[PDB]
Amino acid sequence: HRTQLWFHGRISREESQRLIGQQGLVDGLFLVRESQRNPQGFVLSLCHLQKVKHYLILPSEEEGRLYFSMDDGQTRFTDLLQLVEFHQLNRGILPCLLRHCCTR
Amino acid sequence: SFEGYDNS
Ligand code: NA
Repeated sequence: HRTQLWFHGRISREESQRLIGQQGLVDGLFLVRESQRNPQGFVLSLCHLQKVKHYLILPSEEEGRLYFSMDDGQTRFTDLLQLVEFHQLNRGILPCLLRHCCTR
Repeated sequence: SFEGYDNS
C-alpha cells in the first residue's frame, strides 16, 4: 500500500527499530514494511512494553484468490489496509492495538 | 510460529 502513512517500503528490521526508538518507544507505535526474507510478504513492526515486535504477513491463495494473513489463514485480509484497519480496533493475535503511525 | 518473527 503505497499511499499509506504507516507504510515504509523496503527498509530493514534494524532501521524500523531505530525509527521506533527515536520516536520514544511509545506503546502502540507501528509500521509496515516489505519482507526481504519472504519476497511478496510484509512485516508489521509494533512497539509494546518497550520492545519492538515483528509480525510476518504472508500472501496466500484461496480458490485462486489472494489474501494476506499473520496466523496461517485463521484470519484473512484482502490487502494490507484492511489488515491494519482491523487491528486498530481488534487485537487478534497482537499484544495490543495499532495506535500510532510511525512517521515515514 | 514463523522463525524469526513474533506471530503467536
Ligand atoms: Na491476521
